[PDB]
Amino acid sequence: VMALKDVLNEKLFLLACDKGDYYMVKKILEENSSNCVDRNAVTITIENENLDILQLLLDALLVAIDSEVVGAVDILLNHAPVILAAHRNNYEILTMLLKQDVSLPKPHCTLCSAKNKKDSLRHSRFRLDIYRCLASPALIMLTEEDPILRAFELSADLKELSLVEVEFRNDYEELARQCKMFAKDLLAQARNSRELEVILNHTSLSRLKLAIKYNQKEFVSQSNCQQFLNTVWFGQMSGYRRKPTCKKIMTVLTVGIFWPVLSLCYLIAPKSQFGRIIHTPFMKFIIHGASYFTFLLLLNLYSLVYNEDKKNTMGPALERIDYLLILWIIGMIWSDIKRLWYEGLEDFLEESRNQLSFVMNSLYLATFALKVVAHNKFHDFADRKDWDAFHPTLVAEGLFAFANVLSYLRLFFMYTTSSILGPLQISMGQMLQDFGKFLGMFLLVLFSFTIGLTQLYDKGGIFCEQQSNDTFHSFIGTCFALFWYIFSLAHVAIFVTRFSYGEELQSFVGAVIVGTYNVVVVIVLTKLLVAMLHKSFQLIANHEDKEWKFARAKLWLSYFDDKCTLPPPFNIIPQKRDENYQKVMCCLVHRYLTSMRQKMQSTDQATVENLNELRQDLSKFRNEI
Amino acid sequence: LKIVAYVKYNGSRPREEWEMWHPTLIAEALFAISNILSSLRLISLFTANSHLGPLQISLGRMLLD
Amino acid sequence: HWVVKLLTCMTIGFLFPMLSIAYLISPRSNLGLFIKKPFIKFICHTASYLTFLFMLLLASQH
Amino acid sequence: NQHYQEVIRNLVKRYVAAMIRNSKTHEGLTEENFKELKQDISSFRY
Amino acid sequence: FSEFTPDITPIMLAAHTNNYEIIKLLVQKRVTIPRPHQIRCNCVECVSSSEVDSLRHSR
Amino acid sequence: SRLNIYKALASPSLIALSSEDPILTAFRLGWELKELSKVENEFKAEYEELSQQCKLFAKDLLDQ
Ligand SMILES: CCCCCCCC/C=C/CCCCCCCC(=O)OC[C@H](CO)OC(=O)CCCCCCCCCCCCCCC
Ligand SMILES: CC(C)CCC[C@@H](C)[C@H]1CC[C@H]2[C@@H]3CC=C4C[C@@H](OC(=O)CCC(=O)O)CC[C@]4(C)[C@H]3CC[C@]12C
Ligand SMILES: [Zn+2]
Repeated sequence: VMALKDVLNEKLFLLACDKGDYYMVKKILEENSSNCVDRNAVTITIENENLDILQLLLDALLVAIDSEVVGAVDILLNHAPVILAAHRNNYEILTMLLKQDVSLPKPHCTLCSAKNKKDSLRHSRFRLDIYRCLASPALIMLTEEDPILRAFELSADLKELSLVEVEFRNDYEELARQCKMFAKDLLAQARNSRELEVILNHTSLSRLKLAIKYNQKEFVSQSNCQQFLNTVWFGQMSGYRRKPTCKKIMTVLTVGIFWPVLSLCYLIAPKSQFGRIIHTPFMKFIIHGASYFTFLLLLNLYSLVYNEDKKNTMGPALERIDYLLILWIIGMIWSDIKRLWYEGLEDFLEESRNQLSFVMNSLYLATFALKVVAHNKFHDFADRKDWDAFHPTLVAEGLFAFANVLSYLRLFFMYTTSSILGPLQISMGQMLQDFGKFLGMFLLVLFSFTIGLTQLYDKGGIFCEQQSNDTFHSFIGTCFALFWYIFSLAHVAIFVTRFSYGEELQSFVGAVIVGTYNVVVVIVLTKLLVAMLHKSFQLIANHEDKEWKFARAKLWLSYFDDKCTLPPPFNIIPQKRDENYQKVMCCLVHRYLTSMRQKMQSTDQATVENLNELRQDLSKFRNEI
Repeated sequence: LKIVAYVKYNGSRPREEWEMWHPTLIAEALFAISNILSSLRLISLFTANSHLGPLQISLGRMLLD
Repeated sequence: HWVVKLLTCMTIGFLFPMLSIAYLISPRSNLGLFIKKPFIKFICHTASYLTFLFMLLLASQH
Repeated sequence: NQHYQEVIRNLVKRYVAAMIRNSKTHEGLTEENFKELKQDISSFRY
Repeated sequence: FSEFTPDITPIMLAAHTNNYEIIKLLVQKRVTIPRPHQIRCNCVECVSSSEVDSLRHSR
Repeated sequence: SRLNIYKALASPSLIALSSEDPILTAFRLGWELKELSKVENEFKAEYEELSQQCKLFAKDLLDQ
């Protein structure tokens, strides 16, 4: 058994101040005329909103703000605190407290390093306390001139701090999310298109481009922002949306088919009726799309018009079709430097479509550089079967075929425009990150079994009709054989594991090693991969609409600039507004305050409760007098 | 097994004539299996990585079923 | 950036034998104290195991 | 041991304070205490 | 600062609130609600309103 | 009766009030309650809940 153990006027004064006692506290003050802890004997009265009793005692501050009692704070102020007030995120006390001049030190030196040596837990906590005060929606509205821009910059600031402060990761990304949701709610108060155009065109579509740079996905997906995008995207052809589905397709096909004419008309008469057609973004996207579709058609026709007598030619000359492809490739390349030069390396390299253009453009230059050199060096007439394995003509055709795969794979970005295949394509893009983690673990398993298998057989391939044991006689051959076992489609037979001359025991051991590899990879690693794709997809499915809309708006904005207007073959050929912004800002800010109050003040319990409090004050006064 | 095989035999013989339970063959098979097992020990170092380590722990937790 | 971390890790791993002999000869020396850091010690152990595996690769090539 | 006890004395003090306020997400009983104040005023009366 | 959009009428707000008693009170006065055009209407007024101010038209 | 006694012993207030060091007591009590669920098969849920309560109390005490 274990025995549990805990390891007069002041009491009359404390009990009196607890429960609505004013006159006989005045009596206790009279008795004392002739700091107790259960506390200054005043904090209890502060939390009870007994201002009359409080005023009598006055004739703590941080506790009053923690209780959000405006009356107590006002009396205490009449008879850092700002940082704690901003934590509570409310307007009345924040306005009153800031009326007196108040400063707040900015966060990061050599001096700060000295403090971190003495106490690092305290140093980290203070920095997070300041940033939580700065990210208060009430404080930004009352202190900042451009609340929308302030929320954009702070949100990007707080996201970076989460990466460095790994242990404070959760707290910081909660503050960044709060900043993003504030700027989106400010935009939702716009009422007409005049206010919408003022907000989204201000410069410190600069605001619209700034949101894309700062990854404001919630801001972009708002209905006001989406409606504004549609008008600019379609431009003067707003009647396109009124046309039926059968009439829409005939308009797109007609514009695409006559793309060479429209691109030529803008070249000679830019100001004509047909010249200005390209200027609207939607038709520019179609013209650029139809230009690329003809480039892929030329590649398909390259083999069809290939003369059979050139298959045995070692130094074939460039055909007319070859000159056409050279013109397109220079056109595609020329547009690439322009985009990179106007934006920068990091912005340009970030998009996957741009990366696929880098590799395929170098491969197209290599095959044509090799083709010209081969025609000038090796022109002999000999059959194909007698050439060297690494002849320049054979190397040129290997690079050309590889670049054709990357040309057709660039069409993935065109699925983003569609509202049916758009969300699905974005969902598949985000699940590719989970595949990379499985590659690291599987790559070590494949390397482990390759070591043992080549040790057992080399002392004593799969691409022949009769597969033999010779696939295990090299490191490269062993890796290829194990690679084709992953599918479970019986690409490689078991007879391969058997030694050619005998080695009865060593043949059985090699078969057991391969059988263990199959169970580990095909039955264990594959099922584990499916388990996470089931888990990750459910989380992704939640934000499917918000992610797709951000990707579509990013793609549309690239066609708003007039820097690149001509298609690739044709491209190679040679205080007044700040005052208006402030007027809209004050309207949006004041609407937000009014709207937000109804969001949380709906039950009205503190109205009837306040009436009951007045009733109790009157009742206590009655008997007391 | 290598020492036993070295002590027992002094002459040379073609491989195709040896019995299946010759000590040398068992030694080579055990060496190959030991190589395979030794290469797999690197999985225990995945715990130090923020990306690979959670996947390694989750895989270990699901092996009971 | 992670490339600098990778370069530092590879540089420390390549020098593990010298650090081991330095610790063996004189722990009082600064080089001997250098290996006592847990992170450098982990890097040295990983480098030694990787060297063992690489030399296992050589035997398989015969 | 003396230093460990001092830190434990303060950690327990903040813990009992913390979860009471975290339990105030459900504390709307202030009005019922207000009635206790009316009862105390009646007791002072008689 | 006006809390409601200028196109809001008392009957429209009452219908938005879905209060049976207030709607019964107002409808006794014989109020009316403007009728909407077709989803694909292409007339002078619709086009003029959409080009002049599309957000207000949609709202 | 055993279940009632062990629920009484695993209250954070009692440990905070009548233990020399609540952290070590919480550790030992949580481990002991965890071992008990494997013996009392019928009442395993309650014992796991009590052990989780002890662990949460220890973590929350550390959090201050
Ligand atoms: C990254 C790490 C992931 C987890 C790794 C461990 C996973 C758990 C399993 C380990 C695999 C153990 C080895 C199993 C295969 C042995 C080789 C083998 O049989 O080769 C044939 C060899 C050669 O013909 O034959 C034998 O070994 C003779 C005995 C065969 C008896 C039949 C099979 C026994 C049951 C095996 C079940 C495997 C799972 C099937 C699920 C549908
Ligand atoms: C398939 C063939 C090429 C062999 C593959 C070997 C890998 C399975 C092993 C070998 C060395 C290992 C690495 C050795 C040391 C580290 C550093 C370790 O982090 C640290 O200690 C430093 C801090 C950091 O960089 O995060 C994280 C795991 C990692 C990358 C290991 C990850 C798994 C690696 C790459
Ligand atoms: Zn109409």
